[PDB]
Amino acid sequence: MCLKLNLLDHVFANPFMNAAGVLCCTEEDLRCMTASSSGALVSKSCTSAPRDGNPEPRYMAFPLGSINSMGLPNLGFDFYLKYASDLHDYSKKPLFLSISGLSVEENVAMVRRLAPVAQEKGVLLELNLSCPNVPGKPQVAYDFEAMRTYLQQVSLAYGLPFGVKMPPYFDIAHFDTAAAVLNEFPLVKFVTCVNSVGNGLVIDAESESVVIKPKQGFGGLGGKYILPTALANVNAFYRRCPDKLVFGCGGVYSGEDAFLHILAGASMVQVGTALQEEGPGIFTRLEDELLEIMARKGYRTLEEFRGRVKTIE
Amino acid sequence: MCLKLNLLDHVFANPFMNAAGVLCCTEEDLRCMTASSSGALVSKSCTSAPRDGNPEPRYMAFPLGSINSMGLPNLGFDFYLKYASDLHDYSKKPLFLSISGLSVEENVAMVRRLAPVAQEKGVLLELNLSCPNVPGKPQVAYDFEAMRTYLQQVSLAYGLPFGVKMPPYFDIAHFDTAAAVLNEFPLVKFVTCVNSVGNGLVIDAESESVVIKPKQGFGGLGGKYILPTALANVNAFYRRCPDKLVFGCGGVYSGEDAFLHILAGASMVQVGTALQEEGPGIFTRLEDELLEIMARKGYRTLEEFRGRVKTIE
Ligand SMILES: Cc1cc2nc3c(=O)[nH]c(=O)nc-3n(C[C@H](O)[C@H](O)[C@H](O)COP(=O)(O)O)c2cc1C
Ligand SMILES: Cc1cc2nc3c(=O)[nH]c(=O)nc-3n(C[C@H](O)[C@H](O)[C@H](O)COP(=O)(O)O)c2cc1C
Repeated sequence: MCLKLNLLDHVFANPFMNAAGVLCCTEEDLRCMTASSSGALVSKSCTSAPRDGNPEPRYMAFPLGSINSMGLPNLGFDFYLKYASDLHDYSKKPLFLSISGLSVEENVAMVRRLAPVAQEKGVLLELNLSCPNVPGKPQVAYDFEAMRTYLQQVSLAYGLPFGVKMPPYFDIAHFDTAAAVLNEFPLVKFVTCVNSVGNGLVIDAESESVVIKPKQGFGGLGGKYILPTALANVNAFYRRCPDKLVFGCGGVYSGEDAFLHILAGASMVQVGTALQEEGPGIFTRLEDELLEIMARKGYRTLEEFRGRVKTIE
Repeated sequence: MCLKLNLLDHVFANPFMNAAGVLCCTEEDLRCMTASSSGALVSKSCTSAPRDGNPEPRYMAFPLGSINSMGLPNLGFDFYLKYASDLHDYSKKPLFLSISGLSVEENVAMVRRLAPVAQEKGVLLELNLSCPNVPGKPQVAYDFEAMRTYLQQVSLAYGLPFGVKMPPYFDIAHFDTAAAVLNEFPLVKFVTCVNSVGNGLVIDAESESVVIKPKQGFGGLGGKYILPTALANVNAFYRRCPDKLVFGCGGVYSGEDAFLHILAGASMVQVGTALQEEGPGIFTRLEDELLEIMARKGYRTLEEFRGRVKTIE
């Protein structure tokens, strides 16, 4: 029995990694994720220039999950490119690099510089089309024409395999249209479902006030709140994109939650809110818990149950 | 201190009612809701002809809430019209009648016949533009041109005040567009936020199966999962429709949860999943709990805190 897997021409000790934005902004953060038991890591979504992000308080956690409006705080593309080119030890585990430009032009500028480093070192691109927290900037992938434009321009300028981070959808027609767009692009090798559930609102009953400062209290939701939403999106894209991989993200706290994502179709499994709250020790616990479920059910490898969720009748 | 209030030229003993679809399908259900301590009731969303609905199992409850794909099972418009015209005791509490046609023509047919009974009896229309469960029929109010057409045709055919049941949105640009559409129609006097969070997926770890039969297990979410999403939508429409009323629906289990909805802008407060699980006894508990919170805080009336949620400077 083992958790080993091979995909995208890389070898992984296990399917677990951080979700983009959690424990991955500074060199210190990245070294910490590398020293953990995780199978891989991804860097903070970056822009051409460094950003301070939105005013504090901008993150708050609760029993059922988290709300945030960070505002894309990051050290700038030059820093994350240098980490991938000169600093990361690829003998420990694979590295993904996330980008989130504020226009199609900004993304194209970054991928032109990323390409030679990807060719030499094997760093893997995750393109973020789902940030719900920059004021005046609605989620790119909720506009299918803008989506098609970003993907055409990036494919042409990069010319190498990449993946896409998607927002959650709630409508069968939207699942149908979005997956069809993705299937037009052979360079898109993986689809990560999902980013935060956008523009929720948490209110404190005692103080009668919202709990985060930006955007009048409105922010993206993660954790226990979003698990059935995340599983729905993972399965919807697994069914509709049979020639691509799907990565699961949303509501993972336990080996059982990871088992459900994998049954739905997930290859890698990403951990956000639960990692932010518990710290990187979570990865040894998730491995132990998934192996014990597999033992009890008589499963020896991940391929024996990936995508095998059963429907009724 | 009492919770009585006046809205839409009617008097209500308190702000509580059932959510459409819960405890309101049969004559028995409607009599039971009328005998409860609720301030009002709403009937099951209806169609021109009787419907059996989707195959069973089609509803399942869990610690954090519920999933359903009912498929609009109902006794037919003729039955609910007769209940409103001949059977309901208007001396006990006001009645709302919900309609959910599968086309614009079907809704228009129903409202032409509802109009004389609304004139004579004072029954109030709730028009459902957000059912997420009928195969091949996407949520009407996620298509803004369809939404506008429904409201134009219904306004002309009915000619009397009414309200609209809305789906949840997750995008600031969508809040902006949807509220602008609503503000084109003076006859729309109330907006109910929200219907279920559409097309989630619950999976049982032991059996490795989805838990409902229709639509390969995909169904609408209610309960603890959806409270921050519901509060966001109530506040967004309260801010953008200052000349209309907003009714809150989603994630209400306690007087505290009702207090948060009212602070966000709610006039009436609807109860779905919690009512389905606990039964009509819930209404005496919600009233007692809300009055206690008001006394502790020194609030004599609902008007003193409605819409008064504080933001961070
Ligand atoms: C503090 C915070 C920062 C985040 N930053 C990013 C980001 O930089 N890029 C991105 O694609 N997602 C970002 N996310 C979204 C997460 O990657 C993830 O999609 C989401 O939190 C849902 O997973 P969860 O339920 O495990 O939290 C962030 C989330 C939080 C909590
Ligand atoms: C059993 C079931 C049936 C429902 N039927 C309807 C319906 O006929 N019309 C409608 O507008 N909403 C219907 N709903 C949605 C609810 O009115 C409500 O919007 C949703 O359940 C969220 O509120 P909650 O968190 O209190 O459950 C139904 C929900 C459930 C649980």
